[PDB]
Amino acid sequence: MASRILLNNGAKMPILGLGTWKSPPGQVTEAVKVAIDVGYRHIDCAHVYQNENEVGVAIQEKLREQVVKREELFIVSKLWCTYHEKGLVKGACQKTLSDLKLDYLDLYLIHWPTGFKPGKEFFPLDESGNVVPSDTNILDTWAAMEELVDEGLVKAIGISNFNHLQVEMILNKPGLKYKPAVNQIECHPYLTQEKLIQYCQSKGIVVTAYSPLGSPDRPWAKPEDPSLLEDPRIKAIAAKHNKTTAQVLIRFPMQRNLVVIPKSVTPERIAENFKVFDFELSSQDMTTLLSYNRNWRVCALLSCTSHKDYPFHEEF
Ligand SMILES: NC(=O)c1ccc[n+]([C@@H]2O[C@H](COP(=O)([O-])OP(=O)(O)OC[C@H]3O[C@@H](n4cnc5c(N)ncnc54)[C@H](OP(=O)(O)O)[C@@H]3O)[C@@H](O)[C@H]2O)c1
Ligand SMILES: O=C(O)Cn1ccc2ccc(F)cc21
Ligand SMILES: O=C(O)Cn1ccc2ccc(F)cc21
Repeated sequence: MASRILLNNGAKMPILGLGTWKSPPGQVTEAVKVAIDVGYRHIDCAHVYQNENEVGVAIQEKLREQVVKREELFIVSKLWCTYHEKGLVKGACQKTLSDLKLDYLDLYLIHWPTGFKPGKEFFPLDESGNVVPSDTNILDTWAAMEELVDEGLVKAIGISNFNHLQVEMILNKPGLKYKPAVNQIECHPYLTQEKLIQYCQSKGIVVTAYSPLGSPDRPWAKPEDPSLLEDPRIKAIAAKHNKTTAQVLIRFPMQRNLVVIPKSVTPERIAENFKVFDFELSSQDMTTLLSYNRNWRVCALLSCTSHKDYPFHEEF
């Protein structure tokens, strides 16, 4: 299978990238260095992950040592919710660029459609446990993102965790200058996203699947939760193909024309997770994996369920 997908900005995006949420700062430099050595060319980052400086050390070492050229890398980051105000967007992007030791990002995403009150706290809460919103309209946040393209700080802009009506709002924005290149959403056999994926793809927006392995290290995991990596039905498909369960879970979105960003800090898993370009799931396998949907989310943003722009009340 081809390694990159063409975006609506004319650039090509590697379909497999390395995730970095929860990657400890003392381990993520090694993780990214190993990833680049074994073929990864796309790293998924975010300011809220609190490890971009350490990701940047790895990228810079591999650039300096001429393991890879900058034009061969595809580095993604995301604007956190407390920086939706138009006057804060550039500085937030520039902090990410400084930390990553880059002079541009390949893709910069609005991390969530929900804006929060600015300040030092990433999740400013009130006494009900609900987030303190900001009044900046997302269309205005989008215009600030467009300015980053025109200033050369980012090659492409996109969105994350936007539902179909929110994607539609941008696509219908008065005076829209750049369409979103990507919508990055949770997607795996327990949250298959047929409706939202079809909508985005029909508009030329590439979808990136996050938490493709079901995020077993998510901080709020409970014992009674389902577990993709331990699902015997998925293990059976993996065994039939002589691959690991994780490799099936990564190949699955690839065959839906999605980008996928599995996270690991374990060198052997980083290498294993990339060995997914040499086998094919059958149509029957694909339909069978789709049949496991249960609309089950790792990332439900539960402190924000009353925010006016909370994305997950709508069907898709
Ligand atoms: N836009 C958003 O709002 C958003 C939200 C969630 C995630 N994301 C992005 O998507 C990335 C991936 O999602 P995620 O981090 O939630 O979870 P994930 O990639 O589904 O799962 C990561 C977990 O799987 C383990 N793992 C990795 N490869 C494995 C293998 N071959 N066999 C067994 N276990 C394996 C990792 O362990 P080790 O690391 O210990 O090896 C870690 O515990 C994130 O890191 C982030 O970059 C974005
Ligand atoms: O936004 C993220 O990429 C990951 N994340 C970090 C904190 C957090 C909280 C809730 C959630 F639903 C996802 C979350
Ligand atoms: O908010 C949530 O979507 C899930 N969650 C549940 C407990 C918890 C704690 C911290 C956090 F950052 C997210 C959390």
